[PDB]
Order: sequence, then structure tokens, then C-alpha cells
Amino acid sequence: PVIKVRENEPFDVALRRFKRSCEKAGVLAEVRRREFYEKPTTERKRAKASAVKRHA
Amino acid sequence: MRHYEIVFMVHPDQSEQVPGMIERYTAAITGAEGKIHRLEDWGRRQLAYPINKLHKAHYVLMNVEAPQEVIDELETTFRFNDAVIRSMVMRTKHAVTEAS
Amino acid sequence: SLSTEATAKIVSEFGRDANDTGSTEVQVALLTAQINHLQGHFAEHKKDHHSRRGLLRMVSQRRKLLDYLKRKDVARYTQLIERLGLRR
Amino acid sequence: FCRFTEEGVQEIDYKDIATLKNYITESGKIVPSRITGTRAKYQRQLARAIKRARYLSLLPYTDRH
Amino acid sequence: AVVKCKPTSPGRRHVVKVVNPELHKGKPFAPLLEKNSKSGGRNNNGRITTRHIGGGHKQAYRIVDFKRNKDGIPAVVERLEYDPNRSANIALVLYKDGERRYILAPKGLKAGDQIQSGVDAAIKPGNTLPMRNIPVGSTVHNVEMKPGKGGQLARSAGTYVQIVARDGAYVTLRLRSGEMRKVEADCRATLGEVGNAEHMLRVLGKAGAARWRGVRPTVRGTAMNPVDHPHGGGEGRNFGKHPVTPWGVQTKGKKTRSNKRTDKFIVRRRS
Amino acid sequence: SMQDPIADMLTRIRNGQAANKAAVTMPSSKLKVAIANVLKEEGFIEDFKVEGDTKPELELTLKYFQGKAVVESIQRVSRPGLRIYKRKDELPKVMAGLGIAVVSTSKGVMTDRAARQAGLGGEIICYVA
RNA sequence: AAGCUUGAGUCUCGUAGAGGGGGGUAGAAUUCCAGGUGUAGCGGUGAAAUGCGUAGAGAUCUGGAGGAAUACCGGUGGCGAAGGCGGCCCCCUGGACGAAGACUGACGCUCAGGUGCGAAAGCGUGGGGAGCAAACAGGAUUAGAUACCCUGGUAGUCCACGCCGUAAACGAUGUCGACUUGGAGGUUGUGCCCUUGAGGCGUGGCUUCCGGAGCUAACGCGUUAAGUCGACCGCCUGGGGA
Ligand SMILES: [Mg+2]
Ligand SMILES: [Mg+2]
Ligand SMILES: [Mg+2]
Ligand SMILES: [Mg+2]
Ligand SMILES: [Mg+2]
Ligand SMILES: [Mg+2]
Ligand SMILES: [Mg+2]
Ligand SMILES: [Mg+2]
Ligand SMILES: [Mg+2]
Ligand SMILES: [Mg+2]
Ligand SMILES: [Mg+2]
Ligand SMILES: [Mg+2]
Ligand SMILES: [Mg+2]
Ligand SMILES: [Mg+2]
Ligand SMILES: [Mg+2]
Repeated sequence: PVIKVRENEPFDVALRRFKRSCEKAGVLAEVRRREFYEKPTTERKRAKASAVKRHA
Repeated sequence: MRHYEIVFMVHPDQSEQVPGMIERYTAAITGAEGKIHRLEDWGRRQLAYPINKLHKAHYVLMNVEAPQEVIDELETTFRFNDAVIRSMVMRTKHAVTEAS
Repeated sequence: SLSTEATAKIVSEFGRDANDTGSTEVQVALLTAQINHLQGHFAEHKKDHHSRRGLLRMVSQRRKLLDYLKRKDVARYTQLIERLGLRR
Repeated sequence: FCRFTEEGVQEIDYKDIATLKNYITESGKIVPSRITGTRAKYQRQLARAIKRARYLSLLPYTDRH
Repeated sequence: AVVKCKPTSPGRRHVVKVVNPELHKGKPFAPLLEKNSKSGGRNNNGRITTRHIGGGHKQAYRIVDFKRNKDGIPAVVERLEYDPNRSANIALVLYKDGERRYILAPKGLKAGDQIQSGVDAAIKPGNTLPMRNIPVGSTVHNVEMKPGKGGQLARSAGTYVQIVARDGAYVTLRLRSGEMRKVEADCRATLGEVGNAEHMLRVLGKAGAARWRGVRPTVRGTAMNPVDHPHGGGEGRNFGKHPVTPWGVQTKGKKTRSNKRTDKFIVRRRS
Repeated sequence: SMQDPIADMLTRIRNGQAANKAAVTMPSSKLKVAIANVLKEEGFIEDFKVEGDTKPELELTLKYFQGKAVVESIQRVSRPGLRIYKRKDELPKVMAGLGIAVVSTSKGVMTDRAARQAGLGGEIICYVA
């Protein structure tokens, strides 16, 4: 998320925008996922669990 | 004789040399009595990411209906010729004639 | 795989007065031709297992058809194998 | 809401840059069918087109490189 | 291909026959054949120079063409033949004007293959061309070090050399050992691998086969007497001495490259 | 495979009885038709009708007397896996007479009781109550 | 002996597909090699130490070299007999499914033995080797720590042609064929009616959840049954021993 600062715009606002962009990307989450190797089976199980949760 | 969508990129300095190349290619497909559907040259376009070191590339689009042999020959030529960087050879279906 | 024109030709060769299109003999012939076509592929691509299974199934079907023909009427069965080059 | 269905097209082409850029984010990452409201085959086609563009360097893999 | 023999005799047991049925059975070509006199590891001073050499079947020389000077002419493969001179196979090639030549057999080559030597030659295994026309990346055999000198690199069976860099006058070739070295782009080099990859799968089987090959038996220093070899002597088996040649030079790592000439052209040593 | 048609028909009938269906449609046969006729005679069903030239379809109208199914239990004893043949005196009496057995009798397919009356045995198809 | 189409097939147009096998190639990222800038620490954990680093590491920019896997799309998404299969593109090719129709006429089902396929790990020669990582080493931790944790690190993981033939190979539900109130959907098509607009009529194939009848020891399954029948097999007969 390459972010540039506009004229007539505060630093805090820019920071907030950057944060939003990051959130949109889901980079941190991806990193977390990749931090340790996941077995395919485990991933599948997780997905299934998520699907189950979705149903309410 | 099968439908073949081919879009290829050429070296920025080799844009002057490609009209001849285009004609050669045309001749090649005419040799095996294949069909040429459309040709669109997008010209020197700034790449989204630079390949090797070049930032601008000469884009050429071409739609063909030809036997396998000439396609293979084309591929070989591409592999050999460093002026044309890479090509996207593709299978298509029915008469595709219109660009843009 | 197998050309439409080729199939038509096969039908013309085998089926009675060309009006028939789903004849048993015709089907057998079609199966045989495709096997022959695919034999080279098999020789080349030795580990292609899914594809192999398909032709095995086809082969089985062909065999079944042949068996059906055999007890139904022998002579026509024999004739079919003669032009085909099928062993038994 | 699927735009492709509304349009009534056979194939989504990699030629049209303006349509494809609407379906990816700024960083160079594809937007899901669940957010956009797209049909699945159409989504797949779109993805393929995007990939083709990336290969041709029409639309980037990553925005920082 | 590779034939595991049925172990009838204890000799025939492990013998793995490398069998190429594509090879021509009978007489090799006459004018391209010459005398190969066996020396038995002895030099001008008649002394054994290189141990464990000599004997076996009488060998005849093949004038295999490594220079390839007939540019712009297509060459069609007449018939592939056996070579006792080298580990690699040889192909007799018919020329369009009218010439036979012995060339080193490429991997993707049988009987009746059209190849070309020179600059204008296209991409095909067996074609010989200067490296300044070659695309960098591919696998190459029968490689010259100097322009017009003669092919010296990758002439053993199954071998190949990948191209890694293009820097104008020089081109870096990553050798079979892994040692990257810069060669001039003007030198001739034949595209593809050598046409006997399975040669390494061969097992000689018995001492007899070794003898036929032309290799005399090899006595271990540790067996020899302390006069004969540094590793000599000892009541029973004793070795308490660092492994060395018959001449007392360490033979477990002691590097001996001191060429100092072509060392500038060497990019990176092997792993 | 479509191995037993009669059994299939019986199953369909049972299903109809369970799910309170007014009319059950099924592929038809001559023996099947005869069986249906026999059933009608016995009083289990309203009316049967076969319709179809190339693909014959037997339609069966079922009774549900006093808010409950008339055909309570309907099961084959003779089967494609195991055929049961019975002698004249060996013929069963299903649920002490209050209930019947479909028998393939050589003088026309009928009830076990009827067969007994005649003096003839055969294959005991189904047990109907 | 003679026949039929609905079963089972084949032909016409299509339908999507991580269905295979073979060949190319793309990107990022890690590792390493080389160089440039740079200086006091880096790396790791619960905290530390081993490690790496005053030889200049980490950091970081450029140039490469490679090996492998394909982020995002991606979804109880899809396809396959299963095992499984996800970058992209070509070649070869299997199958499925459907729509109108045409034709063959039971060609059907299952399968003892038999044959083929069969994750992983392993084994075999030959390759290839970036990461990861059994074993292995050191550090910790610990009463002890042959572990969990860290730093490392060989086989292996990757290909080539073979062997192996086992998995909780699991829908823990044999395979096929038939029938029985439903819904919410999703997925994949397709044909009419003025599509008068994304849509409407219904109406066929495919998969997911809830659940009626029913069933069961209940849990639950539930038109993809574990329901109502039929065929056919396969297997069980207390646990341990095994
Ligand atoms: Mg020696
Ligand atoms: Mg020795
Ligand atoms: Mg001695
Ligand atoms: Mg001495
Ligand atoms: Mg001793
Ligand atoms: Mg000692
Ligand atoms: Mg007929
Ligand atoms: Mg394995
Ligand atoms: Mg191995
Ligand atoms: Mg560890
Ligand atoms: Mg330890
Ligand atoms: Mg087992
Ligand atoms: Mg499994
Ligand atoms: Mg089991
Ligand atoms: Mg439920």
C-alpha cells in the first residue's frame, strides 16, 4: 500500500488513510497465516469451521 | 487449422524493426495457407512493472487461424529472437475479428 | 480425439444405407479407431492414468458389444472382425 | 450486482483495461465475487484476464514493483 | 536400453548391458578411420607414466570432427555407429555436396536428421554455431574454448553445459562440474546433450570387463611395502598416516589448481 | 438393475399407503395387471387402470378407511434372490385367514385360499395384510 | 422362436471444469553468490542463552544465480472411480453433464478369484537441491527433558523411470437399480412465453445445510437415507492374546 501525502492534508489523516489501506489489503493477516506453516488438512478444517460459524 | 490468439511484446528500440517482422510473420502464416483475422499495434506502452531493465515495451496483438506447425515455428522464432521479448499464445473459439 | 467428418465416414462405411448412426458394429469400429489413435499417445505418455482408465472402460464396452454380437449372430460378428483386424 | 450478466457478453477480454482495474485494488490484489456480486464462471474469467494482463505487464502483480 | 543379465555365471551376474539397438551393426566408415596405437601408460622414456593403463581389445582411431568448418551446408545423418575411442556415440553424417564426417551424437538424434553448421543455422540439437548468435540459457555440448580451435567441452556421453551470462565479447558458461567460466562468444558450440545418457548406468560386472576396457589392476598403497608407497608397511593392517599419492601429496582435499593463466576467465569454483 | 418389477410395485404401493397418496403410477406388465385385479377382487384397492402403448403405465387407486391405510403390511416371500415354491397343503394362511398371500397358481395367478379351494400349488409371490 | 423402448448405449450442438499426462514459460518471496552505502549490535523467547556480528552482520540499494511452491482469485467453489488435483499458456487426451432430436434393441447389475489405479512416508539407480525438515548437534527448559521452545542442520521433501501397496484411503455409510410429505439455498446448464429491463414461466441435471414421514440404542440420517424394497457381493460373531 504505497501512500502519498496530498497538499492541504494533515499527517494524522494521512496515517489513518494508510491504516485503512492496510486493513483493506489484509497484509498483517496474511503474514500471520504465513508466520508458521499450515498443513493443508488443518487449513481445510479451519475453513469448514468458519463455514459452520457463518450459518446462524 | 485452429483459432490462435497471439499477443507479443517487442523491445522499445526494436519498434522500428517490427513492421518488417510483422510482414515476415504474415508471410509465414500465408505459407501454410492459414488465416489472419486481425492485427492491432498498441505501440510503445509504459509497462506496469519493468522487465529486466526496460520500462517501455512495444505491444502487438494478432488473431490467427492456422495449423500447429506454423504456431510451433512462431514459438521457435520467439525463443530465438531477443527483439521480441515474450508472447502469449492462446486457443480461441469461432471467428474473432474485432479489436477495441 | 475423433473428428466429426471421420465419424461420418465410419458410419458410411459400416452402417446400413447411411441412415443408421447408432449401430453396434459402427460403435465398435469407432471404439477401435480411437484406441488405435490413442495407442501411440499411451506409448509416449506412459503414466497418463486417468486417460488410460477411460480407454480401458471403452475397451470393456467394446468387448461386451462383441460378446452380444457373437451369440446373436456369428457370421456378421466374424465379418466385422475381418475388416477391423480384431483378434478375437 | 453482476455487471457482466447485465451486459450479456460471451467472453471477458484482457484488452479492456478500464473494466479490469475496477475489479482489483490499488496494491495489485483481486477483489472477491462475494463483495462485487459476480457469477462464478464470470469471476473465474475475470481472474484469468487479470493474470494474462499481469503476464503481459498491463496491470501489475504488485504496486511497489 | 539397460539390460540386467540373468546371473548364469557368477561373472555375468551384475553385468548391466547398455544396449542401443539404433546403432549400426557391421563395418565403420573407412577413410574417416585411422590407427590408434596403445601406449600402456608409458611415455617417450618408455617408463610407466600413468598407472593402471594398458591391455584390452585393440582399438582403432576415429577422426571425429570437432572443428566443423563446412558452414552454410545442411548435414543429414547417414548412420549412427559405435565408438570405442570415447564413452560417447558417433554419427556418420552425409553432406548435401557430398561428404561423410564423424560427429558426436546428440541426445534428440536418430538416423536421418538434418543439422547445420554456421551463423545462419537455426535452433536444433546437433547444430553448431558461434555463441554470439545463441540464446543464453540452453544446454550445449561439443564446445570450443578458442575460435576455430576444435570442440573440447562436453564430449563425454550424456554431458551438457548451460549458458548463464551474455556480456558482449565474453559469455559465461556454467560447466558440468558447476564451475562457471567465461568463454569468448565467437567460438563454435553444438546445441543439446550428448546422445548416451544411459552410459553411466552401465556396470562392468567383472574384472575381465575392466581389463577389456584397458585398465590394469590397482594396488592399494596400504597393501604395498613401505618402500613402494607412503601408505606401505605395518604388521596386519595399519594406516596411521594422512592419505597421499604414491609421491606423498595429500589426496583428501589438497587443491592443485595453479594454472594462473585462465584463472582470470574463471568466475566461480565448483561446489 | 431393474430386477424385480412386482417387488417394486409392492414397494410403491406401500409408499403410497404411508404418504396417503390417492393414485400411484408405475410401469405395467400382464402378470402385474393380473395381480392388481386380484388385489381389487380381495377389496384392498378402489380401482386399477393400465394406460400406454409403447410405455404401459399402471395406475392404482388406494383406500384409506376410517383415517388409516387398508394395506397395512405387504411383503414378498418369493424373491429373485430366493424363490419359494409351496405345495397344495403346504400353502400358508396369512394372519389366521384375516390377511392373504399372492400365489402364482398354474390355473391363473390368485389368492392362497383360492388355490387351496382349487387343489393346486405353486410359487408364493407376496404376503398381503 | 420371434419382437418392443423406458433400462443400457452410440450419433448432432454445446457446457464448465485444480480431470489427467507432456512440453514450455510469469511473478513474488526465501536462500546464496558479487558489489555499493552504512555502524553496533542482529537474531530469538514467556524470559533468556546457543547462534550470527567490528573480518562490517543484521540493515539495507543494485546486479545476478538458482531450487521449489504458486499469495490475491478462492467460495460446505469445481472435477475426478477413488488416491487426489489450484500461476499461466500450448500439445495429446480421458471423462462427466446437458439440450433438442436420430438410431441400436437388454447390449443390463454385481463380482469370487483376476487385473489396473492407489495420499504419505519409505525403497531403488540416476538427477536436482531454495526453503522446510526427521535424524543429528548445541542452547535452553527442566528433578531429569532422548521432548514441547530457540539456533542450527543430513536423509527426505523436487523431477526421471521403477518397486512398495499401506492411511482415521473416513460420508467411519459396499456397488447398482427402484420408490417416499419438504424448505432454504447455492452450483451448473438449458427451453418457452411479448426478455416490453437485470429479469418471468416453470422446469431438468449437480452439490450444502435445516428438517417432516419414517427410522434407529439414541445421537442422529434424512429424495445424495442410516426410510420404504430389490439385486448382488464383501465382512462380523465378547475383549485380550492378535
Ligand atoms: Mg587408475
Ligand atoms: Mg578400484
Ligand atoms: Mg605386504
Ligand atoms: Mg616413505
Ligand atoms: Mg593390528
Ligand atoms: Mg592406531
Ligand atoms: Mg429392432
Ligand atoms: Mg512419495
Ligand atoms: Mg529417493
Ligand atoms: Mg527444530
Ligand atoms: Mg537437545
Ligand atoms: Mg486397511
Ligand atoms: Mg482422505
Ligand atoms: Mg473402513
Ligand atoms: Mg439433518
